[PDB]
Formats: sequence, C-alpha cells, structure tokens
Amino acid sequence: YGAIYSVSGPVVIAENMIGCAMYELVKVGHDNLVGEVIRIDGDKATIQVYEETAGLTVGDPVLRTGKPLSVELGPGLMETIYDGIQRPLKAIKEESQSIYIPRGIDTPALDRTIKWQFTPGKFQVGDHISGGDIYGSVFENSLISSHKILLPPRSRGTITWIAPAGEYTLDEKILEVEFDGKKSDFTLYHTWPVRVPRPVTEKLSADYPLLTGQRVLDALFPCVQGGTTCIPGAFGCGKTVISQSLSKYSNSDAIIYVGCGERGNEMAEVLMEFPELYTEMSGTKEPIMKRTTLVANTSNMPVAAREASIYTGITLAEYFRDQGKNVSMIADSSSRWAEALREISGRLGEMPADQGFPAYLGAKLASFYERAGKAVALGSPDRTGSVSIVAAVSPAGGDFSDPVTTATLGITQVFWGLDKKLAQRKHFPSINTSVSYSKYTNVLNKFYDSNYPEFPVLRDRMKEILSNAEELEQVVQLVGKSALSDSDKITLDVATLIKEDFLQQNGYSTYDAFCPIWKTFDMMRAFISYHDEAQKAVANGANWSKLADSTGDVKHAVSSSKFFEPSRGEKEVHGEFEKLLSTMQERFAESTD
Amino acid sequence: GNFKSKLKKAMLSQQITKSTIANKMRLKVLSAREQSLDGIFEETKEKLSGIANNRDEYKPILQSLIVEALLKLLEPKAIVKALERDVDLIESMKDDIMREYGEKAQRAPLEEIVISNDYLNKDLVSGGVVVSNASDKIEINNTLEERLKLLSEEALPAIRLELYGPSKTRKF
Amino acid sequence: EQKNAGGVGELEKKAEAGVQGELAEIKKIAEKKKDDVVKILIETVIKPSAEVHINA
Amino acid sequence: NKKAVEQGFNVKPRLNYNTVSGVNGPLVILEKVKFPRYNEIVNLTLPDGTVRQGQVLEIRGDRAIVQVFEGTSGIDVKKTTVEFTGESLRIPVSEDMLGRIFDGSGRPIDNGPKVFAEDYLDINGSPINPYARIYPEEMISTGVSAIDTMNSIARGQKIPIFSASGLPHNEIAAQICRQAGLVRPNFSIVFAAMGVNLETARFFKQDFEENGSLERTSLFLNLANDPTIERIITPRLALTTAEYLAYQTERHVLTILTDMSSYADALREVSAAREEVPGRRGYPGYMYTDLSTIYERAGRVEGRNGSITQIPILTMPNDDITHPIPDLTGYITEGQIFVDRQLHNKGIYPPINVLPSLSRLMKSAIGEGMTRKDHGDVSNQLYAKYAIGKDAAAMKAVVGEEALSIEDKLSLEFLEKFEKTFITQGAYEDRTVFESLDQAWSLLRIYPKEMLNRISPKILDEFY
Amino acid sequence: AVEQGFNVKPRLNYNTVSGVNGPLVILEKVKFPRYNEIVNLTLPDGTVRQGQVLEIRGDRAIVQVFEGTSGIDVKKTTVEFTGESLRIPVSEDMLGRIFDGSGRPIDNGPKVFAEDYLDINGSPINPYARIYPEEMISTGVSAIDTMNSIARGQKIPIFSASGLPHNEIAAQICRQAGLVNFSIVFAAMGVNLETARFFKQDFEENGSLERTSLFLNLANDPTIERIITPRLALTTAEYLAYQTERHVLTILTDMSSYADALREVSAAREEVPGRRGYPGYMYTDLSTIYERAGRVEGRNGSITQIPILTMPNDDITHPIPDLTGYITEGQIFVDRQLHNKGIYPPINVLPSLSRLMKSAIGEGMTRKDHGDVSNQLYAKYAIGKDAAAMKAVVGEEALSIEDKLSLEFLEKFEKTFITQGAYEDRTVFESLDQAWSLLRIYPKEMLNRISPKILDEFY
Ligand SMILES: Nc1ncnc2c1ncn2[C@@H]1O[C@H](COP(=O)(O)OP(=O)(O)O)[C@@H](O)[C@H]1O
Repeated sequence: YGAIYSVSGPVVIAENMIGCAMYELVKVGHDNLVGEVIRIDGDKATIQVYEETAGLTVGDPVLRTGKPLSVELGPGLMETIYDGIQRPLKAIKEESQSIYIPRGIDTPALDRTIKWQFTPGKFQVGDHISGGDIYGSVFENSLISSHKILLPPRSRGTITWIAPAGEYTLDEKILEVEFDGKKSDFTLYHTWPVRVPRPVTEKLSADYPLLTGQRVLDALFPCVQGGTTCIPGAFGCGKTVISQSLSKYSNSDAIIYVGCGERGNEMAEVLMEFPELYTEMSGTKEPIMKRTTLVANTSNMPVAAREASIYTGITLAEYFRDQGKNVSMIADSSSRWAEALREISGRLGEMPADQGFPAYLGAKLASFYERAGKAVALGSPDRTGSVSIVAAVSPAGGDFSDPVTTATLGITQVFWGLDKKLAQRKHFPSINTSVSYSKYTNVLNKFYDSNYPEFPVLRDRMKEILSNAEELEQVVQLVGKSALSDSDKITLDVATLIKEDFLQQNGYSTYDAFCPIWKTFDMMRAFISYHDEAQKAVANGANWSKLADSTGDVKHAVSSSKFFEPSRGEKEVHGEFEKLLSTMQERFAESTD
Repeated sequence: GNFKSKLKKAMLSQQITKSTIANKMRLKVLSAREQSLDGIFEETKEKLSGIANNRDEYKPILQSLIVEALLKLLEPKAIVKALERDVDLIESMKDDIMREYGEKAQRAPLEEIVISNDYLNKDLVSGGVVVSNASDKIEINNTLEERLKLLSEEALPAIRLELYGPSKTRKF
Repeated sequence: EQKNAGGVGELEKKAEAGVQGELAEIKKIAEKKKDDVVKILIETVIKPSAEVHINA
Repeated sequence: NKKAVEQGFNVKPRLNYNTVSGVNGPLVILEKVKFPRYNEIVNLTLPDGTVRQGQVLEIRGDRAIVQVFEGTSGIDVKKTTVEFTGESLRIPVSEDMLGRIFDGSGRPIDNGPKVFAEDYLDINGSPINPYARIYPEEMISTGVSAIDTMNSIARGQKIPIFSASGLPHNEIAAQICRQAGLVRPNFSIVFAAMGVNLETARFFKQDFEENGSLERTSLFLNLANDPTIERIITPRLALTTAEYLAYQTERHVLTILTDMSSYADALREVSAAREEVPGRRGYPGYMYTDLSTIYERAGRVEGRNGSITQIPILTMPNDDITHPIPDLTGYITEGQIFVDRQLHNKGIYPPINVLPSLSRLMKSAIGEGMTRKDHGDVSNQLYAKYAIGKDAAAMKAVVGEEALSIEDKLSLEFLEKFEKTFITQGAYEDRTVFESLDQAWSLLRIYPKEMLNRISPKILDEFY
Repeated sequence: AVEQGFNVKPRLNYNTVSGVNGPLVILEKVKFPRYNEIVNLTLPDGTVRQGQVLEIRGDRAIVQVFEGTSGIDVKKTTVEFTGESLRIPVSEDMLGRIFDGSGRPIDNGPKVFAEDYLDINGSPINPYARIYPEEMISTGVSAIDTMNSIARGQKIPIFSASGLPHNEIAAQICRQAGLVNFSIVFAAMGVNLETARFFKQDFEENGSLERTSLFLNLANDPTIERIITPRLALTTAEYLAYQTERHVLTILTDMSSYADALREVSAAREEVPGRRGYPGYMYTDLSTIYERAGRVEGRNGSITQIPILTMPNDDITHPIPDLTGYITEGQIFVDRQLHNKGIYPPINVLPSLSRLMKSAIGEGMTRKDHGDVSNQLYAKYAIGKDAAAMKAVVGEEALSIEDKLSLEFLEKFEKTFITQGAYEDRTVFESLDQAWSLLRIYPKEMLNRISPKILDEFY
C-alpha cells in the first residue's frame, strides 16, 4: 500500500508505490476510491481516480489491487443500469438509502443473491473445454432466455466436475477445470479487463443491415450489423434521439446503451420508457428493458469515469456477441470521452495534439471502434455474434472539423452527419443527406437482392433526385426560379415532398415512431413512382402548372402515406400502398388523357 | 447481367481457392524447413546437455562463461547463479576467475564473487551461469540454453547457406 | 459452381503430391548436413570469447 | 430523531500557517503544510487584517496551492497567517434563507443576522443518482406563448435563456419567474447574480419585491465589482441552497443564474492563471464538466416532491451560438430560449426566436391530459411554416415578391401575423397554454388543410 | 561467395526500470547504452515486448515500446539489451506471406527462415547510383495514366480524405499496374479490418498473393509499431528489388496513421512541436520512409512507391500531406466533391501531379501526342472549373462561348473520361483516344496548348 503524494483534480500521484503496473487498478484514498495508474516515475505512480477526488489528503493510503480494470460478466447484466465503473445504480441507491452516488461504494457488480436456473450444456465430465466454450445456459429473463454461460477466454483444460441442473447464485461454483494438474474453479460470472478486447475466432464481413427503423437512415445510409457508425451534429440535432430510436426498435438482440457524458434526465427517460415498450421478437410482447443494459456516466459525474464507461459498455457488448447475440452498443456523446481524455492529459501536463486533445486520441478511438464487427465466437458450438457501434460524436461549436469528429470519420464506415439548420425547422432526424454516407451500401446488395430487390435502385434514384434538386435550389436562391424548366420544377417539387414527408420522420408519434423496412420500401416506391410518372406526364406534353392542380389529390395521398401505422401488419400496409399506387396511376392517366 | 456477374464471381472464387490451395501447400514446404531446422536445434540442445556431464571438458568452459559475462558486467562485485551440479566447481574456480577478470578487463580484480543459493532449474538449464550485479538488478543469462537460443536467433542465414545453396534469385 | 467445388479435392490431392518431393529433399538435406551444422553450433556455443566493451 | 446534527456538535482546532512560500497571480503556494486536504476552504489573514477565503487546488506533498477568491493583492510572505479549516466550503443552509439577500460568498448583505444553519452542505454538491432521477413530465404554463406552445418548459427542466449583450433577457426571465405555474395542479425561487451590473441587480431585487416573490426568494448577488473568482462559487452556493430547499424541505425551486457568460469568463480567467489546457476560444478544456456540475443540479428525484427548475440566463458574445459558452450550455442543458437581436431591433417583445430555441422535455408533458391533444402537432407545424416563411422572406429579399409562389406568399402572411401577433406579448400579459394553442390554430388556418403537411389527419379533422 | 558469422553475444538484462509513461520506458542505470538499440521488455506476466532506444543519457535509455506499455511494472519488468538495431530476417520465400506490424507472421506459417538480417532503417542510396526512372507504368486508370502518369520507380502517393475509395484505387493500380509482374509489399498502418480484408481479398483474387508480402498493422494493433511497419515493408521491398533484381510496387497505406504514431511518440518526449503538434523532424522521418524508391545503376529493380494517405478534413495544408508532397514526386488527389458527384475514381486532376510525366510521357515512349494531350486536358479542365464558378456566381448566360464549351467539356470529361468502372483496364492509347474525343469538342483554333504539328495530325 502506497500513499497519496499529490492531488490535482482527477490525478493522484501516489508515492511509495514500487511495484504498480500500468493501467493497474488502485483504491486511492480512505474511502477506497477506484483509480487506475497511467504514468510511473520511480516510486510515484500517477493515478487517475474514477470518483470525486475532493477531500483527499496527502498520506491517504492507496492499495494496489493487482488487476487491471475488470468488468464482471455473466447473468444479471441485462435490464440494469451501471455507473462508469461497473457499479449498479439501483444497488448503490438501495445501499446508500440516498439519491446521491457516495464516494467509494463497492457494491458487487452483479447481484449475488438472485439465483439462476442453470442447465448444463453439451459438455460432459472429462471433455476438453477451450476458452469461450458454452457449458450451460441460465434463464436470465423472458427475452434474453438461455443466457449461455461462456468459459473465460483465457481458460482451458479438461472438465473435472460440472454442476448439475438447478438454481445457483453467482458465487456458487458451477464448473472446475483441471489444467496441467492445477484445478481452477469457475462460477457463473468471470471478470474481464475492459481495455483488452475479448478474443473471437475470426471476424466476418457484416452483410445484414441494422434496421434502425428510420426511413432516412435505413433507406439512404444503411448500417449493417457489425459496422461502426458516427452521428456528428451540434446540440439539438438529434443524435440522442436517433440513438434512442435505434435502441428502442432495432433488430439487435441485445443492446448496451452507454451514456458517456450524457444528461441524467436522458437516462431517466430511458429507464421509464423502455419498460413501457415491447419488442415483437422472441415470439412474445416482452419489454425492451429486458434486453438493454445501461452504462450511465452522466456529464457531471467524474471526468475520468467516462473512459471507464465507454470501455465497460463495449466489453459488455463483446461478451453478448461471444454469446451469439447481434449486439448494438450505443456510445452516447462519444466526444465527451475525448474531452475526458483532454482533461486528464491537461492534468498530466502531456503535450497536446490538435485542439488540446492528447496525441493518442485517434489511436484510442480507432482501437475502440475496431472492437465492433460480426465475428464467430471463440469456442464450440459455432456462434456468429455481432457488435454494432453507433456513437454520437458531439462537435465543439457544431463544426465537423473537430479533431474527435475527424478521428471518428477516419475509422467509422458510416457517417450520419446531422444538420443543425434542418434540426431547427424540426425537420427530423435532420440527416444531412449531402455529406452523410454509408460504406455498407455495396455490402448490402447481397441482402437487398434476397429481400426487396428494387431497394438499391430506389435508393440511388432518390439520392439522384435529392442531389439534383439541392443543386437546383442553390442556383435558384441566387438566380430566381424563372429560368427553371418544367422537368426542373418537378424535380424541385418532388424533392421538397421527399424531404417534408419521407426523409422527415416524426419520432414520438404513433404512426412514425418505427417505419420498418417494408413500409419504408413501399413509401420509397410510391415517391419514386410519383416522380417518374410526373416526369413522363410532362414529357407527354401536359403542363406542370395544370398538372399540379389536377394531381394535388395524388400528391397529398403520397404525402399522407407516412400516416399508415406499421402496426397494421406487413400485409395490410403493403395492400394499402398497392392501392395508393393504383390510385396514383389512374389519376395521372385521367389527368393526361 | 446478374447471371454473368454471378459467373464472374464464381470464376474469381476459382482463382481464390486455386491460390489458397497452392499457398497452403507452399507453406507446407516452409514449415518443413523450420521443423527440420528445429530438429537441428533439438539435436544440438541434447548434445550441449552432454557437455556438462563431462566435467573434465566442461570445467574450463564454465570459467570462460563466468568470465565472458563478468567482463560485460564490469561491476566490482558480482553474484553468480549456477546449477546445483556446478556450485562445487565454482567454489574452486572463483580464485582463478577473479584474476582472469582482473587481467582481461585490465582493471582491479573482482572485489567479491558470491554463488547465490537460488539454484537454476535443472530441467531447463544444462550448464553455464547467470551472472548478476551486486544488487541482482542487472544480470546476464549466460546459460547454455540461452546461449543456444541466441545463436539460433542470430545465425539463421549461416545455417541456410550451409544446409542449402545460396538462392538462385539472390544476386548482388 | 458445383463442378468447380468437386475439383477442389482433386486439386488439393495434386498439390499435395507435388509437394511430397520437396519434403523428401528437405529431409535428405537435413540428414546430410545435420552433423556438420550440429558440430558448428556446438563449437560456437562452447569456447566463448571474452572481451570487455570496446568503449570501456 | 435528527441525530446527524449531534454528530457534528464537536470542536476541532485549526492550524494557522505563516508559511506562505510564494504567490503568483491568484494562487498562493504554501509549504510545511500538515497533511493538506485537496479542496479545503482556507481563511487567509492579510497583514492589514483583511480576511480572504481560499480553497486548495493542488496538494503536492507538504505543499498546498491555495487560490483566493478575493484576489492576492496585498498578500505578504512574512505576515499573512493562512488557517486551514479542514473541510471543503460549506454554506449554512436553512429554511430561513428564503427572503434574504446574500453576497457572492453567501455572507448576508441585507443587514440581517448570520444564517441560523439547519445543516452545512458542500457547495460542490454530489451527482444525483441517475436511477434516482425522475423525468420531468409536469409542464409549466410559463405565460409567454413563444415558450408555452413552442420550446415548452417542464418542471425539472434546465432551460437557459440565450441573449445578446443588450437584449431584454432579464425582463423575459422576470416574466417567466413571475408567471410560471403548473398547468394542471408556488415556486420558491433562488437567484444567483454573477457579474451583473448594479442596474440589473436592482431590477431583479425590485421586481421580486414588486411581485411579492421576495418573501420566498434568496438572492446571491455577485455584482461586477465583486471579486472575479467568487463568481465560481456563487452558482454552486445558489444551487446548494436550492438543492437543500427542494430535495429536503420538498419545495419547487426556480433557480435563476444570471449572466452565466460571466461565470464562464471567471472560469477562463482562473484557468489561464493555472496554464491549463485551453479548450476552444481560450475557455478551459474541462469547462464542459465545470458547467455540467452547475446545470445538472436540476430535475426531480424519486421519492421526493421537490424539484429544481433552472433558467440560467446567458449572454452570448457577439450573438454567436457557436461560441463555447452557448455551445456547451446547449449540450449540457435541456433546451434554450434564444432571444433574438434581430427581433428586438424589429421591436417584438419578447424577442424569442423559436427556430434556434429548443426544449428536450417537450416530447413529454404534451398531449392527453397534460395539455390539449393538438399541442404536439401544432408546435411542429408552426415551426415548419415559420421556417418556410423565413426562407421565402430571404428569397423575396433576393429576387422580389413577384417570384414568390402561393405557398411562399402564405408563408409571408403567416410569418408576419406570427411575429407581430403570436410571439409579441405584453410584459405582464400571461397566456394560458390553451389560449396560446387557440391563437396558433388561428394562425394555421391561413393554410388549407392540404398544405398542413405535419398535422395528423385526426388532429386536422378534430381541430381545423 | 556469401559470408556469415556464427557468433553468440550474451545480452544484459536490466531490471532497473526507472519510469514508464505513454509509449516510453525510461531505464535507470544502463551500462554503455546504445542509441537506436532494440530491447526486449519481459513483463511480469511473462510476455515479451520489443522496444527501441530513442534517447540516451549517461546511464538512462528512453525506450519506446512497440507493443504498448500497458501492464509494465517498474519493479518486475526486465529489459534485455540485444545489441543491434532492428533487423528484419528477409528471404526470397518471404513473398506470398502475411506479417503483423512488428514483422512477425500472421498466417499459420512458421517464422521466416532468414536469408539475411537487413537493418530496417536501411542505408542511404548514393544519388550518383540512382537511375532516373523513364519507363512509364500503364496503371490502367485513365486519370493517372493519361494526365498524371507514373514512372516505374516513382514515389507517388494517393492523397484521399477520410471515407473516399483510395483503397479501391490502390487495389486497381496493383491489379493493372503493368507497363505501357510487379511484386507487391503492403504496409497496413492502422487501417480497419474491413480495409485490410478488402486488400487481401483483391490480392488473392487477382492472383497477386503468390508474389506479395503484406505487413498488416490493423487499428486493433498497437499504435507504436506503426513506426516499424513502413521501415519493415520498405526494407523488404529494398531486399527484393535490389538484391533479387525484382520489380516491387510498395503500398504504404495510412501514412496519416504513421504520422499520428510519430505524434504520439514525439508528444510523450515533450519535444518541440511543429505545426499541428507533429514533431519538427517529421519531414526527415517521412523522407526516410518515402525516399527509399527509385531504380539503381547496378541492380535491375524498382520500388514504385504508392503510399496511400488520409489527409484529414480533405486539406493539402495539413502537415502530413504537405510534407508528403514536399518529399514524394507529385501526388494523386482524390476529391470528396467528385466522389459525392459519384465519379470513380474520384481523382481531381487539378491538385494531382506526377513529376516524372515530363520524361515518361511520350515522343517514342508511349505516344507522340501524350504530353500535349495531357496539358490540353488539364488547361481546359481548369478553364471549366473557372467557368462553372463564374456561371454559379454571375449566371450561366454571362458565360462566353469559350466558357460554355469548357462547361460542356468538363461535364463530358468527368462523366466519361475520369469515370471508369473498377476492373476496367483501358490502355494508355485508349485513354488518349477518349481524351481526343473530348478535345474534338473544341474547334482547332481554341486548342492553343496543343503543338500545331500534333494538332494537325490528330484532330
Ligand atoms: N426523430 C425525432 N423525432 C421527434 N423529435 C426529435 C427527433 N430527433 C430529435 N428530436 C427532438 O430533439 C430533442 C432532443 O434532441 P437530442 O437528440 O437530445 O439532441 P442532442 O443530443 O444534440 O442534445 C427532443 O426534444 C426531441 O423532441
């Protein structure tokens, strides 16, 4: 045990500490505040503390734990909210009987008292069991049922005693591996260093789309299950709402929401809203909250804990991928992680990179975003999980030229750049279609050919319409609409209709909270057909000025197609869209006759 | 066009599997050289293990191995870690080792040489010593096993030129 | 694609057959030069040099 | 019963250090300190007798870097006695604060007695447990239509007022402070004037008395002439008093933190003294967390009927949203009420520009029984038509009114009768949310039902 | 004949680690520390991480650790001073393999059976011994082979912003980089696994994996061995090209990530920083990397260097692209605006330049009209951009007849000449014919930059 020697915000240079390793976990202070070592200079080892350092006194003992920052994985992870360090907020509140996070609470990461229905896997006594093999499944909840208990990735050997089926607490031994004569006892939970990525057999190309349920996203800039995503944009653009509408209705099996430097009321909103929504997956109306775990490190909670929250979230997502679940980790305000790194570097005195950030920010972000990606799990049986990272980079001042935004665009394959100007007009989700891109469009051809064959053709056609009308509107804003031709006027009107009735998706509304892939494809077909048939009609000789008044009914029916509630069923909404297309064709035929 | 594209994809698949079939066989040749080379070092390790058995022939080698590492340390006092089977030899060789270090390094003779009781693992080390500084913070893994490991690391081109002729491609 | 898949095993067997000569040549070279290389390595490992650092 | 107070019914001696080993800027570096405590309020005793407080900032072994709130002007090495209180800064809080006027540091300046403390609370506060937080769904009938119907204010909302140098942020913030009331059932108020000029201080201290709020408002007035660093602890003191009131005596507090740009400037002028990482525009890198520590002390908590609303008035320099203060305030807070220089020049009061204004607690507290069912759709439709009108006004200023289409002309008419008959409002004229929605519908009835592309068909049928 | 030494040099193990911070490990009492030495830090867990001595004092040695300093204990880490700079074991059998960032293999193959231990830093080539490369390679890309032509031995990077298809362009160049049998060495530098797998897949599909050696340093790999990866790849390339008389096409992707690694290492040394925080000597470091191209007087071999580069914010003024332009011979500029407009390859030939086109252009090398056609295309494209700006600012009607022709040429040039599908391999002659079909839009009077003796013969 060393002693504190200097405290300056969230850095505690602790003297008499010969023997501490880099990124080792220490218990700084009498309250046993959790801290990690980041720099060593002889005896004095500079510690960043994941807790309020106020009140620390020189000479306060600091204990070297002997193990890097480790997150406990196993049953009980789901349907709980955690702090930056792996601490349950519910357990902390009930232990402290207060509404504040006390300094130095050491509640167990996973509820030990709750007993789980363990049912042993295919492995029998004597069979060689390698890292990551599944030796049993616990019934976590009605939705994440069969929470398959993996062996620790570094563990290997032959089974000596596997527990029979029954009810077990986490502290209860479940399996004992004999390896080279040294028996090791394994339980339902295993710790894991957050910095070290969980091993996988082999990563795979992510060929299945993460259906966000939002028309603009999954119709113009798709994200695949296992693809890094970035959502830059100023305050109020809608990064948090896109993240929440993704974690509420995506096709991901399990979700690890990470509020790294977010607002407290946002996490409270998630806590009260997720139990009130039900996912149609698993053949029942099970609540969303049974599949989401939350890592809430709000903005005012300790600066250093933001990095711990990000790494804990990604490690939970990696564990649930190794189980075989299509996880979708969501790092809310990933720029707050960069700001935490900048603050800690400023405390350390390290030389800055561009704009105050440390020189290693790009490397840390790259190593974090490389954790994502579909990959075959480590051991038998064959499992194909996936982690999709959707992190909301928050630029300083709204300009995408921020170092965190550039270092995130260099690594992420998707870029859902938000526009503050579109955000102000309540044009939501305010996706800036000019700069946003998705590098997974080529990969998703193998899925769009199997389902919805015309989807890519419609996507490029609508991107063409939007780009052409954006350029035309840019010209018109300085040269007037006098010189526009009839075809150009149709392009302008059609793209305005697209922006105001298809791209815009009013979340927190009954009809357009979740526009799934089939309704999105049908609406997309309706809009594209309207544009194509209007252009054909004007080419046939019909004047656009008269055609607008003649087909206002068709235009309003198209714009009102977004009001078709998806809950009516795929067959019903598809039928309504077929009827709308027939009515549109008949109306244009009558007008052009 | 989709059928033509699929045929092109299948054709490129044939090239992909044709290379990986040849690459796997090509790496079978490379693994054969390393495995046989490992046999050379496997045979060498056993032969050096027999050197320590012949205490008469191994006697002055040990005095050289201690001195060859003492001259690198240049510390006035040193700690010599040796096997359980060589402490007796070193207890008699120390007097000459002190003078030999004094002469070769052209400095004052060693102040004190101490055979530490932390004997080397007899199963992994066949001979030699691990000479350390006075405080045991700076040391030299001058054992026969480590010596052969260093030779294996730093001599591979010479073993290649011995086992095989120089590569016909390598000119200039 | 099925026709190409069927030929993979035949291609693998043909590749394995051609390599087997190289493995035989490697084994012969190893057996021929094993004594010489072992002698050189042993003579190098034993009989150490003893020279202080050139800058000392 | 209350045995917690008895545990602190003890005496603890304090060490007086005449060991000042130097001083540079606002930082006093001590030496020979006996086990320095990081962030411990320290009472310096100047040679002239003046007593200046200060809190430790860095405790390199047997040395403490004490920053003094009132400035180091006059600190001598061989005469100042630096006395360690051994505990972080604490304000003596009680239910008797309500109705008193405090200085920047909490020392009363109303010629009244010292606060008969019910408890001492660390001014830094503690992060409220996000599991204990409650999402504020109780909307406040603010009275100003531009806020009640668009960018709505919930109870635990922390919605700042963004305004330029000369805009009437104080007048609007006083109107919100005097008319705020729950729509479907008063607010205790806590004030924190940071760097305001005496005119603004007297305006608030007189408006509260005029409306009778002063019987339940505690003012923390840190004017321009007050020490610059005291503005760092003034908002923490105000929010600690408000946290006590709300979360312990179960009151509804409406915290107002005037001139938050002055607090940000105090942060910059302190960080630049410590040569810290310069973030952007010179503000320290950690200013996000420094402002978050302030703003996040708001919102309702589980099991307690209290609630802290925040309206931190902000003075944007050069009326730029991209400036670090308004940018980070927008990221941290849950809305903003953008007071517009262009609107103020046009003569509209309140000069609220709804387009940059936002409220993240308006997706809740709208619809069903909280307000009329048309609120959520009508606000969005008003935003859409206001933006269309602004774009068409720009197009008109460029090319001429002849090229404006029928929709553009309708947008111009809507924008005119919107800015001049819906945003505009008397200073003492409060409009219920239902009346504001009725006026909004009267504006919307300019368009035919077809052009209202945002209102749901059911809402159109029932209300248009 | 060949000469080699069976020599065993015992290595000093130092447990005297003083302190560790960032990527640097500071030792305390090394005996005669050697600069640019390679050390093996034995962690308390037993794992061994290589290092490299960056600076020495009387007894100190500021070791940078390639595999990161996580888990290094000041009381149980033992540093083993090897006694020589970083030497890669090369062989003619190294072709067709895959290696990690630090030179260790990734594929299931064994350790490379050494043929020579080459110092990775290399040795300076005598400028008197360098042959000026005047043998153009027909890269197949129209915008490169026609207007920014590459000569065999030229170090020409691909300046592409974040998210642009520079990987696709470089894979295309590798696939169809014949002359008007290239061995390839690849140095992945923090590229994501998607990009690395795409490069590996392309090299396998085009049959190149039989004659290519990849040095993959993924984004998951440690961020300091990005300083050894270019040197390892380039010393392999130098070995093959010079001492095997082979032709090598080196692809050093993400030199921006290499410079980020240099910044991370330099900022931990508290060195005086250059622009944007990059080290002052970063010009010299990037020069030591890039300047290892070119043919040699004796050995029939060439390292045609194509270091892909990620200019942040799509800016040339940024230090990495600026110094890469200073060192390398021109650049291939990939344009975000063109990519958004949908062109592939999105090469913007206005910032693009090839310093050896002036010699490998034509007049008996490729075609008589090559140089004049390229100059005419570049001039008319600049005129087209100017005309587009003028039309956007002051209306299209105000544009002159020449400006309108320039706009039509710009459209038909971006949409039909630069625009080419991947796996399309138009020869330089086909590229010149398409260029002429573009230039015939203009009348013969408005083609002033074309020499009349070629205009009258090709119009
Ligand atoms: N898709 C959407 N549908 C409806 N409202 C939205 C949508 N996206 C954002 N919002 C609005 O934006 C506000 C929240 O924005 P948020 O995502 O928190 O931005 P930021 O993360 O920059 O603060 C909410 O008040 C909500 O009404």
